[PDB]
Amino acid sequence: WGYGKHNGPEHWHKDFPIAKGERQSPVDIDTHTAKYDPSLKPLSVSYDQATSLRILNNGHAFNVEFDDSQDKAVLKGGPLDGTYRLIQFHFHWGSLDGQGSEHTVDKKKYAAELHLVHWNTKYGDFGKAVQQPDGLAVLGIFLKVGSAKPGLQKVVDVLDSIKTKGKSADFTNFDPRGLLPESLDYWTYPGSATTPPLLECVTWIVLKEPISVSSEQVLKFRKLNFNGEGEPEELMVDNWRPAQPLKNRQIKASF
Ligand SMILES: [Hg+2]
Ligand SMILES: [Hg+2]
Ligand SMILES: [Zn+2]
Repeated sequence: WGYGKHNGPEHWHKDFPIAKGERQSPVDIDTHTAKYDPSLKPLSVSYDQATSLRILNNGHAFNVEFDDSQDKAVLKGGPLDGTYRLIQFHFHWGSLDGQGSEHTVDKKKYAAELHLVHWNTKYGDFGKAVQQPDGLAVLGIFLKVGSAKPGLQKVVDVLDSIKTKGKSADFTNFDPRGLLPESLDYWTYPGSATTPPLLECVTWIVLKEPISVSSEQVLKFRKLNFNGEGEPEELMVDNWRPAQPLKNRQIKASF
């Protein structure tokens, strides 16, 4: 599986039949049909004690890993019940500025989309979390091309070090608070992981407010390889899944 013409999203069903499941993600967020739910509590993001460990190219994106052996970096509140721990974050991007995000708003596509992945602690480990309908919580933030994002530069600069598939680099003392928008207003719906095994375990939390990044920062993302070192070069671009049928589900808004 990949994002090419021969192994792209359109082929994934063959290997993972859940691909045409009931609660697949990403989806289009129709701002007029979303339901304002007054019963939604404000999100609670506690990342002051986060411990970053490393970054690695997994061949489909780059992951920034965190120490999730304790309640160091947690998400709670909003539509959630219990504490969810930060395990990693990654992005999806395009080949051009006009495409890149997974989720869309009124059919609008963003340059990229950041995913902060968290697992429900009542389940003890990530691996067991992905066996539950409420096992994960992903915070999705959109990136638009404008001003440079100070807080993202630490990541941009290291990309040179993890150019091909399978490379990793120590990546400590990275503060994820630098990537969050000013406002925490959001839409939420039940879905799935957006990459194989596409398991339907996620409560999606998509922030209304985008963060801006500069042209040069996104340009660096586009310099990554899908391929392993010493192999034909294939630029890591358009590593996004197209929107999936909502299928009855209701998207709720906290505003
Ligand atoms: Hg999953
Ligand atoms: Hg699940
Ligand atoms: Zn993702």
